[PDB]
Amino acid sequence: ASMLPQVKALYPYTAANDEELSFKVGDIITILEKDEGWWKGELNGQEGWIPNNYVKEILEHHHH
Repeated sequence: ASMLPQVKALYPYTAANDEELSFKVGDIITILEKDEGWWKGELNGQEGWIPNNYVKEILEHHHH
C-alpha cells in the first residue's frame, strides 16, 4: 500500500459546483491529485476539488 497525503481543514468551505467538495473545520481530507491551487480531496466517500489554502497538510516528523 501507499500512504496518501492527508490534510486538516482550517476553515469550512462550500463547494461552488458539483465537482468541488464541501467540508467543515477539522475535517481530515485524503488527497488524490494536485492541480496548482486546487487539490482533489476525498472525504466520507465523496471526491471533489478543494482549495489548498483552506487546509494544512498533516506531516509525520517523527517515528511513533
